[PDB]
Amino acid sequence: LYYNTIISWIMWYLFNSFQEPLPWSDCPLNENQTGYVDECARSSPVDYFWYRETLNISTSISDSGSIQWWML
Amino acid sequence: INGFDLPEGNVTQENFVDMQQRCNASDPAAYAQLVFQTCDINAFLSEAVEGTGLAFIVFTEAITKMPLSPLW
Amino acid sequence: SFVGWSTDWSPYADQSIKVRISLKSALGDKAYEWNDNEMYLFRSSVAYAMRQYFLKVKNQMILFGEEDVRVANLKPRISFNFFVTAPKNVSDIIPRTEVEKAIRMSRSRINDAFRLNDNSLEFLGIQPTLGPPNQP
Ligand SMILES: *[C@@H]1O[C@H](CO)[C@@H](O[C@@H]2O[C@H](CO)[C@@H](O)[C@H](O)[C@H]2NC(C)=O)[C@H](O)[C@H]1NC(C)=O
Ligand SMILES: *[C@@H]1O[C@H](CO)[C@@H](O)[C@H](O)[C@H]1NC(C)=O
Ligand SMILES: *[C@@H]1O[C@H](CO)[C@@H](O)[C@H](O)[C@H]1NC(C)=O
Ligand SMILES: *[C@@H]1O[C@H](CO)[C@@H](O)[C@H](O)[C@H]1NC(C)=O
Ligand SMILES: *[C@@H]1O[C@H](CO)[C@@H](O)[C@H](O)[C@H]1NC(C)=O
Repeated sequence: LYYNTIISWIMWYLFNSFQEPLPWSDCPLNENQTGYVDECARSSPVDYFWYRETLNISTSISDSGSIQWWML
Repeated sequence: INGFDLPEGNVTQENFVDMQQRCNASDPAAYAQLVFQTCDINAFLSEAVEGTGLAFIVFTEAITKMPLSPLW
Repeated sequence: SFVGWSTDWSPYADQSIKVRISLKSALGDKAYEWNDNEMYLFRSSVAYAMRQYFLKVKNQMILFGEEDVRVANLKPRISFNFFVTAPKNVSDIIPRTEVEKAIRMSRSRINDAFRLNDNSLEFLGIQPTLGPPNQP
């Protein structure tokens, strides 16, 4: 059940290739285009592709959001 | 080299511990507000390599530093 | 009152801009050496940038020269302060906010004259801002 969910995360990283500025290589900017996003500046830009742009993870197991259509 | 204005070709990994003692013997007041990071290997070779944190955070960070990085 | 004095205060050192130059980071084993002919080219590039700012923004023509850029505190790391003065009025210092706007207008032109890349030619207090990414 969960072993075929790890393969769906591997397929999401295979679809996100075929581009030379790789999506996990740089931070996005703010609303006001002056600096990077606040949790991409403290952590790594690779952590702001797995936790916020792929998973969109929350702060606990006790609150869950929605179905997150791109991982569906 | 920015707090005491030295040229760049004098301070390197071979004599970093030699010259930081020379800076507190010269200016003991201007050396107090400077910060020095404490880092050494076996602290970077032992980190959070938790589940789903090696193929996505460790490998995808190292691929972006190879040439022809969309191929790898 | 306060009895005694400080040897750090100056009557010009609040309109000065600190410049830091890292030659061996940008080029490395192939970088020129910074003699006083390079300081002459730096003072002419700043005087050129002040001429372009007053012409295109303030609509005035002012003949700034290299003798109107006053350099103090030259170090080996390659760092100094500078401030800009009106062409023959020695008492007229251009404010720091107008020199920052003039350097931002012509920063790409000063970098190309020395082969530096905005991390090897730092104007302390002036930061690069723009550049939104995208294309897909
Ligand atoms: C040189 O610049 C100074 C300002 O730094 C000028 O002094 C001003 O003079 C006018 C009238 O003479 C006064 O109303 C201002 O208050 C003065 N400014 C200051 C800051 O005191 C001076 O006139 C300039 N000299 C020349 C020849 O242009
Ligand atoms: C950033 O820009 C947006 C415009 O989309 C504006 O609503 C917001 O107030 C700005 N934030 C700051 C801190 O100025
Ligand atoms: C997940 O992303 C959506 C938009 O893509 C956003 O509205 C939502 O707040 C995100 N969830 C969390 C927990 O940040
Ligand atoms: C840097 O300068 C110091 C003092 O002049 C000198 O002792 C040292 O050898 C220099 N470092 C070099 C040349 O790598
Ligand atoms: C300078 O700092 C070091 C520790 O970083 C200390 O051992 C040394 O005694 C200090 N020197 C002076 C003159 O305070």
